[PDB]
Amino acid sequence: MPLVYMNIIMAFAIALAGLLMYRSHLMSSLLCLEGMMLSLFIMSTLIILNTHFTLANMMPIILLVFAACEAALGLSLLVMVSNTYGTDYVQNLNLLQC
Amino acid sequence: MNPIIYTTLIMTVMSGTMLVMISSHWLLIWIGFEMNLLAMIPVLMKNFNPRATEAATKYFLTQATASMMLMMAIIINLLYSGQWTITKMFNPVAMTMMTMALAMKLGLSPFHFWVPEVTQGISLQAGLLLLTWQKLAPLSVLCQISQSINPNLMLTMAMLSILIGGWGGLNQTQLRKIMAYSSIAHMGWMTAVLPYNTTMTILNLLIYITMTLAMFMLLIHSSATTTLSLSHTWNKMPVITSLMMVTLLSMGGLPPLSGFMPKWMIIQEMTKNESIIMPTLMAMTALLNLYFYMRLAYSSSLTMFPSTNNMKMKWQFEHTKQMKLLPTMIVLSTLVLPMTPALSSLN
Amino acid sequence: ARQWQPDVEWAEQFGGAVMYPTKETAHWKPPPWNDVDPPKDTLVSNLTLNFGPQ
Amino acid sequence: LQYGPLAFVLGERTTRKLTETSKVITVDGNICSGKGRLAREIAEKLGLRHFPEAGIHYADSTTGDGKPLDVQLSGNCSLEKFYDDPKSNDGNSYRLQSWLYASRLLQYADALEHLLSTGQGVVLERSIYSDFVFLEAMYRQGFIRKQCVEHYNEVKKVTACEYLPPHVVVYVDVPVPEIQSRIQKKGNPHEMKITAAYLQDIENAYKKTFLPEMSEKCEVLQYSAREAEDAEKVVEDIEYLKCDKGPWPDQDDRTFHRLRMLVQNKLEVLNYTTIPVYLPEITIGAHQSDRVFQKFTELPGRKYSPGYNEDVGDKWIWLK
Amino acid sequence: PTIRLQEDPDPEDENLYEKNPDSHGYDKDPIVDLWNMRVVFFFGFSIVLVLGSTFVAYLPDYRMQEWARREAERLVKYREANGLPLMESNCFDPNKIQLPEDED
Amino acid sequence: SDAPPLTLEAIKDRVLYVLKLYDKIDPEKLSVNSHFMKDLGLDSLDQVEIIMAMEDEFGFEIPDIDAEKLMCPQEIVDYIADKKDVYE
Amino acid sequence: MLKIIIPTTMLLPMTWMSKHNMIWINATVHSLLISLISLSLLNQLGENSLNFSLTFFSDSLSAPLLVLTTWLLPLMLMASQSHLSKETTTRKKLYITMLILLQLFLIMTFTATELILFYILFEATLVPTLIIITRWGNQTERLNAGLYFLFYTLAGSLPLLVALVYIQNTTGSLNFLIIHYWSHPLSNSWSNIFMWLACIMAFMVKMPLYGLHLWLPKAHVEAPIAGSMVLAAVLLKLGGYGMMRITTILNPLTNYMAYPFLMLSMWGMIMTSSICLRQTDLKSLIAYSSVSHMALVIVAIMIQTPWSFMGATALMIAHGLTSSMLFCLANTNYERVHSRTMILARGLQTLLPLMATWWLVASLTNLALPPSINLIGELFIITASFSWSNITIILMGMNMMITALYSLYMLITTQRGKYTHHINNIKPSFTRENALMALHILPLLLLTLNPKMILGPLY
Ligand SMILES: CCCCCCCCCCCCCCCCCC(=O)OC[C@H](COP(=O)([O-])OCC(O)COP(=O)([O-])OC[C@@H](COC(=O)CCCCCCCCCCCCCCCCC)OC(=O)CCCCCCCCCCCCCCCCC)OC(=O)CCCCCCCCCCCCCCCCC
Ligand SMILES: CCCCCCCCCCCCCCCCC[C@@H](O)O[C@H](CO[C@H](O)CCCCCCCCCCCCCCC)COP(=O)(O)OCC[N+](C)(C)C
Ligand SMILES: CCCCCCCCCCCCCCCCC[C@@H](O)O[C@H](CO[C@H](O)CCCCCCCCCCCCCCC)COP(=O)(O)OCC[N+](C)(C)C
Ligand SMILES: CCCCCCCC/C=C\CCCCCCCC(=O)O[C@H](COC(=O)CCCCCCC/C=C/CCCCCCCC)COP(=O)(O)OCCN
Ligand SMILES: CCCCCCCCCCCC(=O)SCCNC(=O)CCNC(=O)[C@H](O)C(C)(C)COP(=O)(O)O
Ligand SMILES: Nc1ncnc2c1ncn2[C@@H]1O[C@H](COP(=O)(O)OP(=O)(O)O)[C@@H](O)[C@H]1O
Repeated sequence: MPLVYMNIIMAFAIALAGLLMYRSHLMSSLLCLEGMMLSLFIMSTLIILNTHFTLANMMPIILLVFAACEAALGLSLLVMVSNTYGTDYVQNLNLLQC
Repeated sequence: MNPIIYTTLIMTVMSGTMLVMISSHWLLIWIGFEMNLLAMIPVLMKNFNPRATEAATKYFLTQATASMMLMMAIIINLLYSGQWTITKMFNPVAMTMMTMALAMKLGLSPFHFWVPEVTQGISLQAGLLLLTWQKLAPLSVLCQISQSINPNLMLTMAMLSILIGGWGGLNQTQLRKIMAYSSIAHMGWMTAVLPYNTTMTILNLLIYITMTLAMFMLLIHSSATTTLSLSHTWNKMPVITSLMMVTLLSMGGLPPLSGFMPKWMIIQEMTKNESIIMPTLMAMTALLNLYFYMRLAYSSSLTMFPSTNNMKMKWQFEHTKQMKLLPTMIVLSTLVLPMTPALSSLN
Repeated sequence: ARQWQPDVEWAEQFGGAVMYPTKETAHWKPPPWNDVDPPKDTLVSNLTLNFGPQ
Repeated sequence: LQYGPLAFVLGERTTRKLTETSKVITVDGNICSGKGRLAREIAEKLGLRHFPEAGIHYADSTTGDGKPLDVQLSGNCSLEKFYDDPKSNDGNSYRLQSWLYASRLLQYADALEHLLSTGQGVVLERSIYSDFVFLEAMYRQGFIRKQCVEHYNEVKKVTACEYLPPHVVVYVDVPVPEIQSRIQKKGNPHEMKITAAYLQDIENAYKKTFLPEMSEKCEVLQYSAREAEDAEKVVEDIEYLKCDKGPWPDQDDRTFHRLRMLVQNKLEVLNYTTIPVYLPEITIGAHQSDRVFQKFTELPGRKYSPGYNEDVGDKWIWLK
Repeated sequence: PTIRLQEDPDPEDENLYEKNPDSHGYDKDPIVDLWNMRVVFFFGFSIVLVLGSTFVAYLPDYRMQEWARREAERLVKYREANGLPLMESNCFDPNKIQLPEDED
Repeated sequence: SDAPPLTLEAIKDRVLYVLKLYDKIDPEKLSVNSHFMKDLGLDSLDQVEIIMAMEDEFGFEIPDIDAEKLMCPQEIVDYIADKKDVYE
Repeated sequence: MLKIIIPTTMLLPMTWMSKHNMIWINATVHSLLISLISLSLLNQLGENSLNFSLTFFSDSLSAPLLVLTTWLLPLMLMASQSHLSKETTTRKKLYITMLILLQLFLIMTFTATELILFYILFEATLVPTLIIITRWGNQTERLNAGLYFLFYTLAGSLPLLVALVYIQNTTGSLNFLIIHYWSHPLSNSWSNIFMWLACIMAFMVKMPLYGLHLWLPKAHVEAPIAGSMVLAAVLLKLGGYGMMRITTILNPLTNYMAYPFLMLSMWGMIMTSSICLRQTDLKSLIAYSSVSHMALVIVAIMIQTPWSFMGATALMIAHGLTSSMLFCLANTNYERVHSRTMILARGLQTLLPLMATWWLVASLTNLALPPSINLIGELFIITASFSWSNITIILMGMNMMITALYSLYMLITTQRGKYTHHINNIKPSFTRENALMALHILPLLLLTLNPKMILGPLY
């Protein structure tokens, strides 16, 4: 493979680890989700352009649309959490246990 | 919520699940999952409270992570083969990502932590939907790619799911958490047989869905979410408690009840493949689920707990809303063992 | 002589937030009867601004 | 077509029936005050439906035949023996208070259902909002325990928050000596034993907690004993009130639909009255509970659903 | 109240002999009691025990013991009438048995 | 779990600690029975500061009417024990 | 075989359609009629079994057990109706329904041709017994007793299910006829050893084997009278019947796989007989005596000789009848004095002479007096053990001595001496109780005249 493929894959891995490891702010994790989506977009676009598969040139656009849907969902949930607690910290979300 | 809006959201959830069901293209399956999650998030929050908000947030985070892993696996599979069809993945790493993603979507161990909390934080109707309808799509995807799964990882996750479901259910007094741990154990049982026979997985899915629907409807009818609240139902609706006790015995897998048939068929199918140790451990561990079912039956129907004075006023009122399918679900959850050979129609 | 039935003390074993109470989970309190927690006094401070003199 | 989501979707709405005369009205006052006559007169003048004060057997009036049932099958409390022995070690006092709160909750649900379904207004004597004055009076007189007050507060917190407060709160003011004098002139031997401290506690609870609390979300009309006989004047005072204070103007079709779904289905209304809090005064053992439940089921029209008891003349059961 | 709960007191068990000096211990209703005793006695002692024992005693010899005795008598008579041994140490004919040809 | 079952000895030790940390008091001439106004020579304003230090130490507010009675460390310890429901 | 099953099912709507005051009469009459009908299965062919159809068959081993179950149901109904007089009509009908379902599962269990159906019914017997014990038990320990009874059984039974499905996969069938005719030896391997254990331990724990018997005292003491009757008389015999059916395919491994079980059974029968000597509860003594008798049955099954199986069958039948009679005798006194302590009520022979006669006869049958069938089975088992090894006679004689000792100890403690002074509520024996004892005891003595009916297929 090209080394750019490894760079994009490691970008995805770093963003996934950033999401999986949580600091105080909820907003930081949403940004990590958006970063994973961006890396997926870049990787899929590179794969589609390299192989000249004409019909999937539209697939990353659909990816972006559902990324926007995910981001809107996350922001709405953050609005409700911050309205409840006055802060978007994840440690406030501990009313429910296992 | 406007009833029209609620109907539209439920139809959107169902249509996303059906899109996952009928698609031949990986992108369309991903789209179905995305639409299902998007329409599912408001349903968890229909009755607004901080607990519902927290449950919805945890659910969204878990499912979004699973969706990201799903898409990454699809992209790897495309990279190593210019294929979009869901037939059999061509890369072991992509397949491992796919398995981890689908297990996180299903709530299999060790990705089980979200299920009890989300189930506890929502209403009983949302819990019913989450524990019945939300399992169809990832299970269908796993059924389509069954020949590609690594048996070691899948069976490890299934055994962990059964063990953790039993142990977690041992410690619960809230009914929703009990049902969530029961769901985790049943998912483990279902995914244990998937690498060998998808028909067994489908049969286990159908029986588990029937029993879970009957149990959740019985819990809605007697509007209780804790053990002590359900302990009062004998003094107002003894028939409901008796049906609950019989359904609980069925869920424990005791013959000649219906819940025994999926475990029996899974064990015999696994023995056909020279797998003896793991089904033995699986049954010996489902003994724990039977134990906490029996504890609930002791507290609910077989003995009579003390009641309160205000129950006399409740004695004078009937149920305004009646559930149409509750009688059928109870009968199918209990008395369908003699109809076992009908499973051939599932393949 | 009559059959024994559970009483208040027996029933109270299942009234806790969790079975098998340990030292750490003893401070866990059962959730409210309805699934509504009481609102927190997290007063959002308004922003104070000096409008003028310059 | 029973009211539900289907009825709300096609056609049926609540706001289209509000006609400026709905005005949930409660006419409160101390013991033996003429609040009942004033409330009935207000209902007759304004054309609203009148609700007599909810007693021990209010639920009996709404189910089956309107006849009351036996005390041990309904209520399991006596107001007379509360006057006789308020400190009895059988828990009669708090049992009576909790049963009366449940009855008032049921009556409030019925009145709200009537107003939301027909648009016609309702008039209530007391309410779940003013029920706590008797609880406070009992607690200050040493009639109930602190735990009983805590259980009452829990039940009220989980129940009364689901409903809209009345538009108009009418308080009939009678000084405690006049209350006592009316008490002796009445003739009931049990009410003769009501001490002045108990009535003073009720009046203090009213004037220090209830009226200031309702004045923030409702408009209050106070009337002395002498000026409470002028029903026309009170009605004229009500007819010239601007209801721009409480949450009622903040109500649209969706909140009305939720409230109408809640006011019917009385089991959902009463759900949180029987919460598993084991107070000795209200906890009933398994044997007594079983015996009383069987005896209730042996009542002539209570074994089956309303239209399915053939011994009270129901017909075509095999085709229902 | 110093009490924990509202409970009915444990009642005293009532003697069936008190209202019915000859009460058979089957039921509170004397007529139902008498008929319960009668049906129990008739369908247990009269129908099952005696008639069933007679039926079992006169069960036909399906076990083939008299037949076995007669067959044994015939075989013994035939065998010692000719000087043949009464029984062979071999149950099956050695001529229809094909042992492995070599033992070493 | 939460904090251990606080006892009288720990309360008394903490009270003497916060009093010895107060600069207008002799570290060695201070006793559990010393009187602030007479034994230590402290002014009323000084006493108010001490009560405020106690409120900081034990994490709960003290009204003025209760504070005016508190004229020695033993009274402070007894008041804290009564408010926190500590018998030993 | 349908001529037995269908009336048993018809017992359910018949008792659900009866009047509130006729349920006991109707159920008893039709249960007795069903027992009379089932009595016709004792006609056995000798050479082979009676194969009614593909699903059911009757053997010389199954027929006495079926007759015992059908005969036990009316006795259970007669014993139950006294302590259930205050119950509502619906709950009494539910109790009778539990009894009828238990009878149906038992009669289907003993006649199944195929081992998976046998397993399904043999597990299905659990639910009615559990419901009876945990709902109509008297004390607060019934919940713990039910949990013990359920989980001890299931922990042994699940490996049996795994072994059965594996065996059907490897052989191609589990039908008992095909299993017997196509039997092949089990080699000496770890896989075969664990297959043997999985095929044996469920029936071991149902007997129960000593060391796995802790559930039995709890369940038998804490259950109502009918529950104890069915637990001791019939449900203990499921393990023995299963062993006799399953050891056909276990040879030649049983030759040495039975050593720990034989050792446990002999020493534990000694231990339980000794335990019976120091017991303060009257029902626990009967339970432990049952454990000792079933240990002797386990030895008989393990040694694999025709005389051993004949003695085991006779001992199973005799023990069932005797244990049911003893439990009913204890229940009468418990109903009198509302306590299970043996020394609370003494000298009952002075107050109840006929019940004392019933006590004496039950104690004599418990110690296996000749020529009762109890001693027939015990003597056959002892002779088979002596053939197995001459040193077994020491343990057999010790067990006989201790059995006589605690049997007569119970009789003397309960019936002899002087009456307790303060106890003054001991009424004369009812006709129902005397009839129940007579209906227990008379078949026992009548079976002596025709011992071959209960000796089994090896006869
Ligand atoms: C009671 C209430 C309290 C509680 C009760 C508790 C009990 C509950 C019981 C529950 C129900 C149980 C049901 C069991 C059913 C059993 C049926 C059965 O299997 O029958 C078999 C069997 C019938 O045999 P079979 O297979 O029909 O035989 C057919 C033959 O091929 C051909 O035979 P054959 O041609 O020789 O015919 C003979 C024929 C005719 O034989 C004769 O007439 C000739 C006799 C000789 C007469 C010679 C003198 C008279 C003539 C000359 C004098 C007048 C003229 C000369 C005048 C001269 C003047 C100077 O009469 C007979 O067949 C014999 C009588 C049969 C009676 C069977 C009765 C069974 C009843 C079953 C139900 C019982 C329920 C209880 C109530 C029973 C009723 C009270 O009956 C007997 O076994 C009878 C036993 C006889 C024993 C003989 C003595 C043996 C002594 C050995 C022991 C020595 C030591 C001391 C031991 C003492 C032990 C007592
Ligand atoms: C209380 C007062 C007591 C004093 C009064 C006592 C009166 C006298 C008592 C003594 C009587 C002694 C009787 C001796 C036996 C005589 C009859 C005997 O010979 O018949 C036997 C018959 O016995 C029966 O066959 C066996 C009894 C069957 C028992 C079935 C009971 C019914 C079922 C009840 C439920 C059972 C549940 C448990 C079952 C497993 C043996 O038959 P057999 O010698 O061969 O027959 C030869 C001729 N045949 C073959 C043509 C008939
Ligand atoms: C309280 C009551 C509970 C129920 C009791 C159940 C009893 C179960 C016991 C099973 C009986 C014996 C099992 C197997 C038979 C022999 C076992 C072994 O010790 O024998 C030797 C086996 O050699 C070694 O000992 C291997 C076994 C050593 C490991 C086993 C651990 C035993 C420790 C005891 C643990 C307790 C077990 C029960 C837990 C409750 C024989 O030597 P060898 O001829 O070469 O091997 C024969 C097998 N081949 C043919 C396949 C080769
Ligand atoms: C309530 C108390 C009762 C307890 C009873 C529990 C004992 C049950 C007996 C053992 C259970 C497992 C048996 C497995 C089913 C047998 C099927 C079989 O024979 O398959 C074996 C498989 O054998 C095994 O895998 C057995 C391994 C053991 C797994 C679980 C071990 C748990 C503990 C075992 C010892 C305890 C059992 C006796 C204890 C009794 C109670 C104390 C061979 O198959 P193949 O792989 O094809 O080999 C031939 C081709 N190469
Ligand atoms: C960060 C920099 C801050 C600097 C700015 C600070 C400015 C704040 C100034 C505010 C001044 C006031 O409030 S003025 C306070 C009001 N009045 C008085 O102080 C005089 C009357 N009081 C008495 O005479 C008492 O007896 C007494 C002598 C106290 C004895 O007390 P004890 O014997 O009971 O201890
Ligand atoms: N919540 C309550 N607690 C205790 N007693 C009550 C309560 N509500 C009503 N009562 C009783 O109702 C009795 C008379 O009712 P009231 O309205 O004061 O007089 P009137 O019949 O003239 O309207 C009084 O004795 C009073 O104690």
